Amino acid sequence: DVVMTQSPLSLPVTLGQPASISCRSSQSLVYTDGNTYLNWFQQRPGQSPRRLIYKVSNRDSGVPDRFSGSGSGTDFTLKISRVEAEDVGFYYCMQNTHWPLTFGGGTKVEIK
Amino acid sequence: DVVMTQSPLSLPVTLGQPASISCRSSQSLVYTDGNTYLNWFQQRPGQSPRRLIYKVSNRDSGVPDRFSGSGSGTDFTLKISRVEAEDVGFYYCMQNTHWPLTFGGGTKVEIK
Amino acid sequence: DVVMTQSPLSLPVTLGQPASISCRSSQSLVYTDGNTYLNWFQQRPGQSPRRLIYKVSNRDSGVPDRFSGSGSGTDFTLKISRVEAEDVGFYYCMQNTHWPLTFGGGTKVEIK
Amino acid sequence: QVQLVQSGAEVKKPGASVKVSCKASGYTFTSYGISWVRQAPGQGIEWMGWISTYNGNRNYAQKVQGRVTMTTDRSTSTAYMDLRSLRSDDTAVYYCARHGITGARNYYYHYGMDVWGQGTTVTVS
Amino acid sequence: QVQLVQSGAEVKKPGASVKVSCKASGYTFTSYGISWVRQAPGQGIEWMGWISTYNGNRNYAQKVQGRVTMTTDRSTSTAYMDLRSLRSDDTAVYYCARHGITGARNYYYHYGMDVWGQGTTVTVS
Amino acid sequence: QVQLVQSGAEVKKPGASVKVSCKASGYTFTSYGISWVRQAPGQGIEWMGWISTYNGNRNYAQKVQGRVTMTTDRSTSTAYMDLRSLRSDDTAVYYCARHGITGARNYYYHYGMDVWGQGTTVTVS
Amino acid sequence: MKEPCFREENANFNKIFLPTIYSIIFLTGIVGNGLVILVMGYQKKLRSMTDKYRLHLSVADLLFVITLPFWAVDAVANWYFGNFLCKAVHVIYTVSLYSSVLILAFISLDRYLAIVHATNSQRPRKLLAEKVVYVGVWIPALLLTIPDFIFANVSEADDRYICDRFYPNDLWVVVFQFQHIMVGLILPGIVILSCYCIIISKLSHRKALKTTVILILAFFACWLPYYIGISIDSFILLEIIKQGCEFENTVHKWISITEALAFFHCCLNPILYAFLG
Amino acid sequence: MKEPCFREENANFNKIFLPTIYSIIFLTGIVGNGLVILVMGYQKKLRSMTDKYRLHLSVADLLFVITLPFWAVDAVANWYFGNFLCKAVHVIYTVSLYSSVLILAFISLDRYLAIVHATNSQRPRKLLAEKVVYVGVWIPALLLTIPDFIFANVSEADDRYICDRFYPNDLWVVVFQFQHIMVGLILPGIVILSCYCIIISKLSHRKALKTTVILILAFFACWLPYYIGISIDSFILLEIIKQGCEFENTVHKWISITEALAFFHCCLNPILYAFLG
Amino acid sequence: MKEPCFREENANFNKIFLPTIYSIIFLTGIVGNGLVILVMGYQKKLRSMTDKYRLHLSVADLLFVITLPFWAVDAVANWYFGNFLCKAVHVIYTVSLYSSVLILAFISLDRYLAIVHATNSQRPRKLLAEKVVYVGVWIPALLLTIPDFIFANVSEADDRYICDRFYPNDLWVVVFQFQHIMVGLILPGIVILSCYCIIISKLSHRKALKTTVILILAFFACWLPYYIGISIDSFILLEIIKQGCEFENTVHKWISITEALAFFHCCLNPILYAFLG
Ligand SMILES: CC(C)CCC[C@@H](C)[C@H]1CC[C@H]2[C@@H]3CC=C4C[C@@H](O)CC[C@]4(C)[C@H]3CC[C@]12C
Ligand SMILES: CC(C)CCC[C@@H](C)[C@H]1CC[C@H]2[C@@H]3CC=C4C[C@@H](O)CC[C@]4(C)[C@H]3CC[C@]12C
Ligand SMILES: CC(C)CCC[C@@H](C)[C@H]1CC[C@H]2[C@@H]3CC=C4C[C@@H](O)CC[C@]4(C)[C@H]3CC[C@]12C
Ligand SMILES: CC(C)CCC[C@@H](C)[C@H]1CC[C@H]2[C@@H]3CC=C4C[C@@H](O)CC[C@]4(C)[C@H]3CC[C@]12C
Ligand SMILES: CC(C)CCC[C@@H](C)[C@H]1CC[C@H]2[C@@H]3CC=C4C[C@@H](O)CC[C@]4(C)[C@H]3CC[C@]12C
Ligand SMILES: CC(C)CCC[C@@H](C)[C@H]1CC[C@H]2[C@@H]3CC=C4C[C@@H](O)CC[C@]4(C)[C@H]3CC[C@]12C
Ligand SMILES: CC(C)CCC[C@@H](C)[C@H]1CC[C@H]2[C@@H]3CC=C4C[C@@H](O)CC[C@]4(C)[C@H]3CC[C@]12C
Ligand SMILES: CC(C)CCC[C@@H](C)[C@H]1CC[C@H]2[C@@H]3CC=C4C[C@@H](O)CC[C@]4(C)[C@H]3CC[C@]12C
Ligand SMILES: CC(C)CCC[C@@H](C)[C@H]1CC[C@H]2[C@@H]3CC=C4C[C@@H](O)CC[C@]4(C)[C@H]3CC[C@]12C
Ligand SMILES: CC(C)CCC[C@@H](C)[C@H]1CC[C@H]2[C@@H]3CC=C4C[C@@H](O)CC[C@]4(C)[C@H]3CC[C@]12C
Ligand SMILES: CC(C)CCC[C@@H](C)[C@H]1CC[C@H]2[C@@H]3CC=C4C[C@@H](O)CC[C@]4(C)[C@H]3CC[C@]12C
Ligand SMILES: CC(C)CCC[C@@H](C)[C@H]1CC[C@H]2[C@@H]3CC=C4C[C@@H](O)CC[C@]4(C)[C@H]3CC[C@]12C
Repeated sequence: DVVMTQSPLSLPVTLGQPASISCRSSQSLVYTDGNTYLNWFQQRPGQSPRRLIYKVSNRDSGVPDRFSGSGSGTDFTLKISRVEAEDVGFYYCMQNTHWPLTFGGGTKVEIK
Repeated sequence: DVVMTQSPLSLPVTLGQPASISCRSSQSLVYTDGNTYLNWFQQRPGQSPRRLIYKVSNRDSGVPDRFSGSGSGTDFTLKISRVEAEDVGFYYCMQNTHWPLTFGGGTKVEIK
Repeated sequence: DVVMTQSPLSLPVTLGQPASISCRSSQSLVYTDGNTYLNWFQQRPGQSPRRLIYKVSNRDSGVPDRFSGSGSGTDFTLKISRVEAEDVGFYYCMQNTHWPLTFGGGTKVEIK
Repeated sequence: QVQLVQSGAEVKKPGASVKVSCKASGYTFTSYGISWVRQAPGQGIEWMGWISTYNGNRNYAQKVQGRVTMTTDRSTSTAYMDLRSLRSDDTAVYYCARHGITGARNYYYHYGMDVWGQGTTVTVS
Repeated sequence: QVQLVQSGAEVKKPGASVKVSCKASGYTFTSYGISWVRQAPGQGIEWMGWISTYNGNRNYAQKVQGRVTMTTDRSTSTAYMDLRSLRSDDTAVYYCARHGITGARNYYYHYGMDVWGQGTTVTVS
Repeated sequence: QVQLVQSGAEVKKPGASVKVSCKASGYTFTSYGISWVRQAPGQGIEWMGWISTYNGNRNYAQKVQGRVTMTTDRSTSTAYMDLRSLRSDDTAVYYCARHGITGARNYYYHYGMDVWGQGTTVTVS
Repeated sequence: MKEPCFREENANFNKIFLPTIYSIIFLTGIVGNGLVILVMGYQKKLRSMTDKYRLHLSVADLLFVITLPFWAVDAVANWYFGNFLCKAVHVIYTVSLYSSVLILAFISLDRYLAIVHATNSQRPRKLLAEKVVYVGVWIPALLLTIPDFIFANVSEADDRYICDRFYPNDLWVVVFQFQHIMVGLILPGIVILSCYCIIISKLSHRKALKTTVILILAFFACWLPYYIGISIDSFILLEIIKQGCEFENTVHKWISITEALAFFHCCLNPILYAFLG
Repeated sequence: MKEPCFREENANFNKIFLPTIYSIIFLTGIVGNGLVILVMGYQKKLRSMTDKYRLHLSVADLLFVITLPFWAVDAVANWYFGNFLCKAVHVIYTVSLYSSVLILAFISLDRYLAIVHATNSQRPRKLLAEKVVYVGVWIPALLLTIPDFIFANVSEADDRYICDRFYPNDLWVVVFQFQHIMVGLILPGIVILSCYCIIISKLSHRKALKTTVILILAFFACWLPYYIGISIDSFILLEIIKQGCEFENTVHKWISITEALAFFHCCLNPILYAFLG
Repeated sequence: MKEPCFREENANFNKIFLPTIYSIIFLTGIVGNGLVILVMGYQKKLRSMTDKYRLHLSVADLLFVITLPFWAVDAVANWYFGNFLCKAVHVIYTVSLYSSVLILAFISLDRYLAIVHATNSQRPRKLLAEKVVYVGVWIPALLLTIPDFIFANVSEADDRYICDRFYPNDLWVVVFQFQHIMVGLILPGIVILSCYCIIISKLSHRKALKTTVILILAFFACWLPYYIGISIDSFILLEIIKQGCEFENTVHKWISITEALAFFHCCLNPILYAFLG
């Protein structure tokens, strides 16, 4: 199935500075309908992952405007404008276009 | 042509315990019509192989209910619910969808 | 994307003698419409590259008849009938058929 | 609100069988499939199955196929999953997540992974 | 009942020719093709040929093609196979197995491998 | 005549942002896209972007995507390009070259690369 | 105990062809039904009892035609109108079809009475055409809509709203397709064929007969290719026709295109006045 | 001494298109043939000898139409009915076609006698239309069914039952296709063309002629595209047309679709009464 | 803030099918319009005011038909004629369509006056048909061509010359498509439908009506499939219908083929004289 590599594996970030995580696929994520179904999750330590953005750029209701994503084809990127103290955890990117769905490697965001 | 690998090569089993043999293909066994033509044989030492189950799950008439198979796509499995003393011999899985037909490696069932 | 290798990398030429540079592609440069869009550039030291011939053989207006090109499929060649003292510089071949466009390695013409 | 609640953590000996409940409430249970996702400790998230609560059209992952049977209980709006012949490396955390969309004229699979269960951890000893 | 009976075991010198009969009874012989399968001792079962008894549309495997000619005798409802230029590794057991289905409007090949002959063993010395 | 004029050469520290103007004159600016090409010193020419002045349908190269935003100023018939998070190897020369053709019934991309700007060089220190 | 295969969306040509067919049907039907209804029900009135039946048919066709723009918008873009409008659209769609079919059956029954029992049975014909028709057609058509009234609603899939029928499980759609067939095709067909057989026999041993025969044959010729699509879909659902899944997608596309083409039953009614009348 | 290439099953659109064509043909033909047969053979009766011929044509068409649901079910699902029903279906299918063709030839011969020898030959016409017709049409049609009677049977392939014709070897189907052509197309065509040529010549040196001319041309226009499909298939079989195997599959699909479309000869007969009559 | 996808050129069958359709339309229209115009405007003249309207329609159709060979050559080969001829072709194309539509609207208005106010309003009818028509149709049609007059020109792409409309930015084409729809389809359609409704109502409470009704329905049946293509293209342009890009190419091909087929409005006018007249 489709395999996605996510970089960087470890991303030390300093408070008040933007950061970017990007994951690349092995097959073009374009559906026959005409959309791209790739969404990003954040998993805080000890609780189930939650949804941040669904599709390439649409933002899931209930999260701040700091999180934003972009990309097309086989390259996608998620960026955080400002890093607070509550943005520590794992981040995953997954696709829902080709049966079966495949998750990402995972990126952990520390505090520097 | 299509190549199928069967595992395990040697399967020691204890009387009164279930056992499973699974063989994987290299090309999807789905016909244009919409079925999967993969069937299993058992060859006792010194006599011609006989048919146990034809297609993925249908049971050939004349065999007990202990033998049963399942699977789809490129993965298939045959399982024996109870192993008696007369279930010793070689087991093969073969396909009839793509010209020419290809057999399996073969699995020998001992008594443990 | 399409990758084109250009040979030779260095081409010493003697004044008053013809010379040829040829670049080979990795995918056939034939458009659905029915043409081949491969054009050649020359870059003198210190100024922007200019266009010599557009498409396989058509000559861009404003250049002498010495420059001429040919080829089809995945093999193309540009030849200079007579080498003067003003024909010193880099030469590139690029394609415009498949998004995105890809340039060539580059060939430098000296004086021998 | 829409939510999914699971059972507690379990520990079982190798070769046993484990069934984890997944009770869902807050929406029509018979119009969204359910996908079972397992995350090994210190490893990337993995997928192992999906069942359509509309008519029980189960589907399994290749790596686990043959050892899992997963069914639904439409009367009490719960989804189960049974795993047998547990191995040493099976110690992990299982999440029940809504997936797909099933209807009379629409039976697509690219609308989901929105709400997740609390998750349960199973270990083999 | 439906059954296939073969000839006896044979031993021949290298470079000779061997023909093995395959008499079939219990069903209409002119509505099912016949496939010849050979199993090398201590090796996986292999396929080498197929002939359609309807109109003699023979077909051969790549590894053996050029050394085998196989024909049918519709009058006595028997199927033969001739192998020439035998090599050292040809010592094996040959099975005659019904394959396919031939008819006026249906000439498919994915219905068979049901009944097998007793099998014969040939050796080279 | 048709011509493209760029800005001057620039030097900036790592992590900064650079915008290079590309003023075009001599033809209808709103009927030809513009492609931005960068040539690293002592290296083969490379492509990094393209913007359609008709309706601002930008497109970026994979290697540089995520760090460049490029826009046009139709009122004064100029095209810009912004690059941020500059690295050490970014010291190179940037050329603004006309590309494509945009119209009501014709929006092809294989007609261009004819006229080039004078080019500008940017360095990081 | 079977694997699922997910339905794939219609081709681009279908996405363009459905809206134009819907728009043409709407434009023809609105004008035709408005004109026939206005003339029959407001000034000149109707000379014959059959025209009275046709007025009910025209009203049902108008009620159906009213909802076409929602169908076209849903076919092209996403659903935006809301849950109540989804329910109303489904209810009207279910009402109009059954109303039209039973009005046709009533017309055939009236013909039967007018032909064989002409001398004896004028009072029964008048009573049936004046009072009984409401209970005959409008009551059962309204009654058969309760399943749609409960099981039709809009679902939120990410950012896309879907107006469809969400049944508790699979067998409900099989049962409802079977009642659709049994009430649309079979029973009224049996009544119409039996009635026309008796009239033909009596005649052997009429402009009105020709005009009401063409309407019925043209109605069932439009609806016929849809019902084989439904029958096959139901058999495939009950694991009786396991031909694969490409066959399933093909029959789904066939059902969609065939219902789009069979929506012409609303347009067919006013035309016959222009040609035959 | 040739390699085999196995026939591939029909496309999904064909699997859906054959049942709907069969259902439409059945629905039209059953009603039309029932009505014409009932009126001609039970009450009003027939004024003219040609109507008498048409009654035999109607009976043959009804006999053919009776077996269509089995064809549709076999086309969609597997065979379940049994060996005897397979044989009966094949026998009826073989009988009806030849019966219809020879009835058409008899009609042409009667026209010839009615036109040129009208004064002299009334008694021969009556005798031919009353007594000779049975021996002429029904006896040879029954006689030609012995090959189907022996070589048509159901075979058990795994769990699927197949109702087909299992011939001893290849050349039998070539011979039977050749007799099919020679008895359906060529000889009756020669008789009909010769008869109409003589009538045209006599006329140069009629409502009835027009009505029986349209029936024949419409019959052979429906059957014509099938016989080129058979002719080409036979030539391909005898290693005279070695165009490959994709050509073979294409011509097989052509034969299937063309016979499905040419089954309209049963529906064509009752319609002409409605239009021309 | 979106990615671009470039339009792909039409299929080879389209490249061959457009020229033959254009040639057939040119050959039919030139002869038909020349004949009708010559007879109406040079010798026999016109008995009725409607024939006078039809003469303006014929002149507009002739003006359109004159420019077809350029369309065919551009469809097949490159543009060679020049910038002035490109502008003239676009101007004539824009003029003829609006002229024809407004002449049809005027015919409907004249019918309305002739039917309801026949006794009172002969002088207004004569005045409208003699003087007002020029200001009504020819002035606004000429006025609406200024956007084409400015934004239509030929561009040099390498060695290929392209005659097209080069707008300052994207929204201009959306605005101009909207005015195209609002002035071609909606407003004249509203006027025609309202007028015919009033005539129908008055009649309920005519050879001329039939002849001018068939012309209008046949005109809008040809133009109807084009306007859904435009409407959908405009919605896709404004990011309201984001169905992808294969959908965009499909709808572009649909627009091209549909306008090629809808160019029949020039050929339709003279035929009705041959058939109905
Ligand atoms: C006289 C009337 C009933 C004929 C109606 C014919 C219509 C319904 C037929 C004619 C050609 C057909 C199209 C031919 C090709 C395709 C492409 C395929 O990928 C999807 C279906 C689609 C788009 C078909 C849909 C149905 C269609 C449009
Ligand atoms: C291209 C499309 C939109 C044209 C649609 C035209 C249809 C709707 C028009 C054409 C002829 C019209 C009919 C002409 C005559 C009559 C008789 C009158 O006593 C009732 C209305 C009725 C029955 C009209 C109804 C509407 C009608 C059927
Ligand atoms: C939710 C909707 C679909 C419910 C439908 C109920 C209403 C709209 C229907 C039910 C029965 C219908 C009535 C049935 C019979 C007649 C008599 C006729 O001479 C005029 C129209 C008239 C008066 C109909 C008007 C519409 C009507 C009142
Ligand atoms: C797929 C769908 C749209 C096809 C619809 C076809 C229907 C509407 C067509 C098929 C055959 C047609 C009939 C064929 C013959 C006649 C006889 C003529 O004297 C009156 C019209 C009449 C009665 C036609 C009416 C319309 C009709 C019934
Ligand atoms: C006026 C009458 C005779 C026209 C009859 C046309 C019918 C028989 C033609 C029209 C379009 C044709 C179809 C067009 C495309 C395909 C797809 C192909 O993969 C199998 C054949 C199939 C399914 C064809 C079968 C025959 C078909 C349905
Ligand atoms: C859509 C389909 C099912 C409609 C089928 C209608 C056919 C079967 C109907 C339509 C008109 C009917 C004909 C009308 C008149 C007559 C004259 C009578 O003396 C014998 C029966 C006969 C010849 C009928 C036979 C059946 C017939 C042909
Ligand atoms: C196995 C089947 C197909 C055998 C067919 C034989 C029977 C059904 C056929 C053979 C000859 C036929 C008869 C031929 C002639 C007539 C005269 C006609 O005025 C009424 C029908 C009638 C009486 C036919 C009835 C059906 C019939 C008896
Ligand atoms: C593939 C198959 C189904 C095509 C069948 C076409 C047949 C039924 C068609 C083709 C040409 C048609 C004929 C064309 C012209 C006329 C003249 C007219 O005054 C009476 C009808 C008549 C005689 C038609 C009858 C039906 C007909 C013969
Ligand atoms: C009665 C009239 C309106 C029918 C008009 C039908 C015409 C417009 C239809 C019939 C078949 C169609 C063609 C069928 C197949 C193809 C191949 C595709 O790759 C491009 C479109 C193209 C070339 C279609 C263009 C439109 C077309 C030619
Ligand atoms: C195959 C194609 C080119 C044939 C084109 C024929 C067309 C252009 C011909 C056929 C019949 C002709 C019409 C026949 C009669 C009349 C009446 C006359 O008072 C004015 C001209 C007019 C209205 C003709 C115009 C041209 C016309 C419509
Ligand atoms: C550049 C082009 C398209 C400008 C079009 C303007 C000219 C060609 C048009 C504008 C108005 C038109 C006139 C409008 C009305 C009439 C009256 C009629 O009884 C004869 C033709 C005649 C006299 C037309 C001839 C053509 C005409 C003069
Ligand atoms: C895609 C485009 C070319 C299709 C064009 C179809 C138009 C020209 C066709 C579609 C339906 C046709 C109409 C159908 C019925 C009638 C009734 C008849 O008594 C006169 C002709 C008339 C009024 C036809 C005229 C032509 C017509 C309007």
